[PDB]
Amino acid sequence: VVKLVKLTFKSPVHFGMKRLSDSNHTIAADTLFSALIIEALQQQLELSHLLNNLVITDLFPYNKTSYFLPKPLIRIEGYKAFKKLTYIPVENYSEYLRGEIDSLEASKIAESLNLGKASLSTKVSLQAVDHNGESEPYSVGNFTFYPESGLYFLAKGNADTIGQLEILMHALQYSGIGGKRSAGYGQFRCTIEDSGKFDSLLSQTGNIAILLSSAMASDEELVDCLEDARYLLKKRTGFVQSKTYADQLVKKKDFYAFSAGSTFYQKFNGKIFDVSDNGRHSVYRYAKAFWLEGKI
RNA sequence: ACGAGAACAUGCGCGACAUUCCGAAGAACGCUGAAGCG
Repeated sequence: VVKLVKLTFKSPVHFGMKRLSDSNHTIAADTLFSALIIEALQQQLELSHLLNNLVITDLFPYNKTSYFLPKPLIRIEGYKAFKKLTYIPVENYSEYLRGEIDSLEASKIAESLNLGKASLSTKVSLQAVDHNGESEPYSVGNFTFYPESGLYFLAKGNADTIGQLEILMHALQYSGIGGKRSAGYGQFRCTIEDSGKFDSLLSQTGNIAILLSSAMASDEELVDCLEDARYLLKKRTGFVQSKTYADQLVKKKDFYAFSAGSTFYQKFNGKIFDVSDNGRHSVYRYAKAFWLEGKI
């Protein structure tokens, strides 16, 4: 049951990737899945159903005109335009797979992206000033979406799983996503509806397969899938965000996952991984795979 | 169990000091209290 979820962000969002200064326009599926898990914990909702039966897609840009998917990692027989071309409208993406997209149209598609503007807020901490100290400045990354634009993701699951996702997203609207939430950022409104277009892209048969979410297979699946693939291996690191985990905040175990949009000739099922070390509760990372079939 | 959790772009700071709306300039030029004589 593929459901399109569209997030329109009222206030700017941080969506940090490596620091507080930098801001990402989107987030990977692991971040959204962690937010869903946190929300289910707050709402006293079971985690097993969400962990097992739910496979979600990375968040991707969309405008009033087009919904943008990640550029597939396929061989190109100029190249700077394709490097600049990160997202392709779904109708254009099938043409890109067919290889009809030239460099000029690639640059035109890349400039067509009007997701929003990335800024940097400069803030201070005045806590030391009271205790005979000096204030200290810092910076928070931000990304403000244009009024028509927003982010979206596709989620597949059982009917009960979809309803639980609806409730969790209704709560996440006010909980927020990204960094420096509960400090002025990350507030969004969500709308979940079935999308015929996405279902048409979902149902497809091709020689090649492309990830829609950041994922990594188990070793047994890795042996078969790794061969004949073009992928980007991205590191997923972070600090645990919980009160129950430890007395003081502890970093998560470093993970490495195939970036969304990577092309595998052999598909692999995803696995929910545990990046906890010596903690009171296991810290979950989402590495399940959302697949699109294409022909090159 | 969102490169995350706290974290005020903030504190002290007078739009202020020096300045004459003055300088030059005749209310004066011409002008019969007078004409006819009933």
